[PDB]
Amino acid sequence: MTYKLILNGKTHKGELTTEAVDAATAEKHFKQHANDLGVDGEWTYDDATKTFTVTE
Amino acid sequence: MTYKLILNGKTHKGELTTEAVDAATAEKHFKQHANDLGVDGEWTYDDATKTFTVTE
Ligand SMILES: [Cl-]
Ligand SMILES: [Cl-]
Ligand SMILES: [Cl-]
Ligand SMILES: [Cl-]
Ligand SMILES: [Cl-]
Ligand SMILES: [Cl-]
Ligand SMILES: [Zn+2]
Ligand SMILES: [Zn+2]
Ligand SMILES: [Zn+2]
Ligand SMILES: [Zn+2]
Repeated sequence: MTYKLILNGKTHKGELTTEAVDAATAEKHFKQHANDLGVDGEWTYDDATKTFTVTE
Repeated sequence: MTYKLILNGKTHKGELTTEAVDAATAEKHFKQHANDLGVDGEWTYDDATKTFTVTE
C-alpha cells in the first residue's frame, strides 16, 4: 500500500509517499528519511489514511 | 523566500519546502535531500513559483 509521511519540522515541511508491503516496512523507511531531513519530533500514525506525521 | 522541491522518483514521490535567503541556498539544500532520498533525475526550476522538480 502507499503510505505517506507528513513532516512538520522547524526547517523542513512537506509530504513523502512510498509503496510498502506492510506498515512496519514503510515506517522504518520513513524514520530513515526524517533523520536524513533533520526532523526529530513526535510521531503519530493514522491507519485509515496510511499516514505518519512527525511534528517538531 | 519559501522554495519547494517536487520529487517524482520511482520509489519516492512528494514535496518538501524550505525557507532560504536565495535560490542557490535552497537548491544546494534540496540537492542534498534528493541525494538522501535516493532520487537521481532531471532537474527543472520555475522561478515564478520558486519550485524545483526532480524527475526520474
Ligand atoms: Cl498497493
Ligand atoms: Cl525541506
Ligand atoms: Cl534540510
Ligand atoms: Cl521569506
Ligand atoms: Cl518516500
Ligand atoms: Cl527511501
Ligand atoms: Zn502496496
Ligand atoms: Zn529541508
Ligand atoms: Zn525568505
Ligand atoms: Zn522514500
